[PDB]
Amino acid sequence: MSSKLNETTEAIQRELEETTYQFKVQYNEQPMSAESYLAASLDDFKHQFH
Amino acid sequence: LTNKYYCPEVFLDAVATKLAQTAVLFLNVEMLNDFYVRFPREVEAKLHEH
Amino acid sequence: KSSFAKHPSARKVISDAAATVLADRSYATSDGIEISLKPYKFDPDIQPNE
Amino acid sequence: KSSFAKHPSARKVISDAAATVLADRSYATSDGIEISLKPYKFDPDIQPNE
Repeated sequence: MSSKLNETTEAIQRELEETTYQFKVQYNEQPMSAESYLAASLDDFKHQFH
Repeated sequence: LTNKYYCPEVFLDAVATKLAQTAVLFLNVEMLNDFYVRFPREVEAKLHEH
Repeated sequence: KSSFAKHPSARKVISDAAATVLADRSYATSDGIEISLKPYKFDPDIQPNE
Repeated sequence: KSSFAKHPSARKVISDAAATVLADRSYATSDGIEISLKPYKFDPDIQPNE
């Protein structure tokens, strides 16, 4: 395990790189939470109701 | 336009208009749209906390 | 013009919220604009119509 | 077509030099291109001439 630890660590850093890349190209790095989604959709509905 | 060094005014204004327009595109997407999305959430959170 | 004409404290909370969002996006907007301008920094070639 | 048709080692050195330069610059070009395209990902508004 200790031997494989270094190579695994470097590979994990890389896939952290690629996950970050997909986060950049497809969602433009927009942070998201459930509460933000709910609040935004509620305001959309309130504008429609207005 | 070939005597650009004889007419600095018009040359500098052409550069200014071009830079202004493409900067305007990137600005409108990034800053303006992020403001339209993040502003209400920040209002709600900060008002509630106050 | 809004309903928050009175209540200067809450009004300042709103204004400061807008200010903090704009401040958060300011740098990313600026740097992105510089990157988009990188080709016109090298050769801002001017067309006769421009 | 060059004089390095023979000497495949020297030829490989030249080829690898080109490859390592392009590889060094590749990331900055890609990321810069995605950032510059960020406004057209959102609204690739099509003009009648386009």
